[PDB]
Amino acid sequence: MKPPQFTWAQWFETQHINMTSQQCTNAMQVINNYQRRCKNQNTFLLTTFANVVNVCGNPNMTCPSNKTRKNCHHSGSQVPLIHCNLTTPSPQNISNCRYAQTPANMFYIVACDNRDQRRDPPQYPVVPVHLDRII
Repeated sequence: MKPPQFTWAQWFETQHINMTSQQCTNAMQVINNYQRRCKNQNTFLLTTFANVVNVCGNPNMTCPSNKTRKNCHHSGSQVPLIHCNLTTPSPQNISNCRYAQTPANMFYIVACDNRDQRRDPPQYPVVPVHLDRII
């Protein structure tokens, strides 16, 4: 579900950090134009990539979405976030998909992995790769 020019960390940043508009309909155009389908729902955390990287330094826990993975990490604090929900599909014309937006303040659990050796910047050896749950 990730376009080939992205590492997992870059796709995480594109889907969950870089909300290019405060309006979900506009912000989701980026994700949808890249992945070639209107995503039914998506969460943008109102935080920085660096903050999430530091959450990767919190204790490892089981990933709620996968009882077999132990590469997840719970945020220390709640953050503001915007959850986008598709209201008007448009599979033949992705730019016309419309979304609702729901603001919330919640903790987050992210899966983190070692960076992509060839393509992720050496600045961050450990990077977030999935938004597993918001709580």
